[PDB]
Amino acid sequence: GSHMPYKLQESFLNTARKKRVKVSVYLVNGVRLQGRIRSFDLFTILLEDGKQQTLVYKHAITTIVPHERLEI
Amino acid sequence: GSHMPYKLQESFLNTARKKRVKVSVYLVNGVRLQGRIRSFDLFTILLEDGKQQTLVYKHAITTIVPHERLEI
Amino acid sequence: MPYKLQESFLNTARKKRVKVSVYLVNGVRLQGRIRSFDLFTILLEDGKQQTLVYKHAITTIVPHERLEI
Amino acid sequence: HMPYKLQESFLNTARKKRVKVSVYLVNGVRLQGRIRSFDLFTILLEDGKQQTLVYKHAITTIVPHERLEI
Amino acid sequence: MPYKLQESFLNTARKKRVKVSVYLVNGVRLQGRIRSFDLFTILLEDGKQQTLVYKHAITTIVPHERLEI
Amino acid sequence: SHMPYKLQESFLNTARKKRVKVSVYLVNGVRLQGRIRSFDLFTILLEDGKQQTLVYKHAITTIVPHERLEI
Ligand SMILES: [Cl-]
Repeated sequence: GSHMPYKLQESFLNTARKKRVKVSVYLVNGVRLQGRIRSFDLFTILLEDGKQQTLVYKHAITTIVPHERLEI
Repeated sequence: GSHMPYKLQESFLNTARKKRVKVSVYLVNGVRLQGRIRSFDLFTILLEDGKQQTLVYKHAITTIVPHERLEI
Repeated sequence: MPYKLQESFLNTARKKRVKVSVYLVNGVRLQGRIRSFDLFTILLEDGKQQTLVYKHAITTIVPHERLEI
Repeated sequence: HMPYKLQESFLNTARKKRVKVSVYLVNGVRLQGRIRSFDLFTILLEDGKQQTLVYKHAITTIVPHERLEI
Repeated sequence: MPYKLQESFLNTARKKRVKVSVYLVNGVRLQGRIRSFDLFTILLEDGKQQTLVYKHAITTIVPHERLEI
Repeated sequence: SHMPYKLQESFLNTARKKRVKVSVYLVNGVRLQGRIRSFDLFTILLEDGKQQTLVYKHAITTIVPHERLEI
């Protein structure tokens, strides 16, 4: 079909978001963030860990590892 | 459906700007900037801390953490 | 064709279920099989664990078997 | 409609006012000088006699040594 | 002609089968011959081992013989 | 004095035509040295004696000419 350049990334993020799965978000400098994905757009992800919000730039992420299996 | 590619990033930055909330801006090299968001555009953010202005390139940011909760 | 090599490499590793090492800019080495990929990301699987990898963080991908691309 | 409004105003004001700046790089190096020119991807810094072409992709922050009226 | 130099350099090294050193942003040095390339990746071969290299991770490519570009 | 467009192109082309030695500093602290033989949108070809080096611009932090450039 047509070009869908975000099909995997969008499905992964939306599934983690909708299922409220805790994720580890690893950054290029080795820092590991932890929380749930509250929202995301083209270039950013909003992580929530308790009462703390963190806006994460995707360009700084190496990997996202869910703490439960996602049925993507 | 509809997706807006900047809605999260713009709402986060604009709410912190309008509410004058102090933020920590973490950089790829581990440096942590602190201040208030005075302005922003597609690729840069203008931080203010006391009398000092800093132009930050978004490509160097890993995360932004607000010091108060943002109602987004 | 801007993606002819990259797409052929990733798809062959995916279809043949070949283990790969994915080396990152910071020296971390991931290991697993490529389950899926799109323009900017690759889904790795290692046993039960899934990992979404951003291509911008990858330096090299090394297959554990020879790929007939 | 104005994706560069802040970046251009900041760089152009520093350039026109000949304000000394610190340009911090991703690897921690701190350049110093005045902005002589800039384009989409680069900034030309002058520190006395020496010219340096800086790639914006390597910059983390620019800190002016005097307040910029922007 | 945004790729005139890059394409000529990579194609000449590929066609002449010249060994190259590919230096990465983190200081790792890969070695091999360029088997193929596209817009964003290079396929390096060192004997039996294939490595897909993302160009965004490369700092420099140094050929081990002079290329008549 | 201001090239809000074409600064990079003018700088690189002036160093190339004048055969000025440059230091090319990389993101990881490595300093390359040579003359710019050619360049395109994303790469620069450095020459240092008999050795050619293709440099990706995305890895460069700064380029410092060893003589003043009249851009
Ligand atoms: Cl898509």
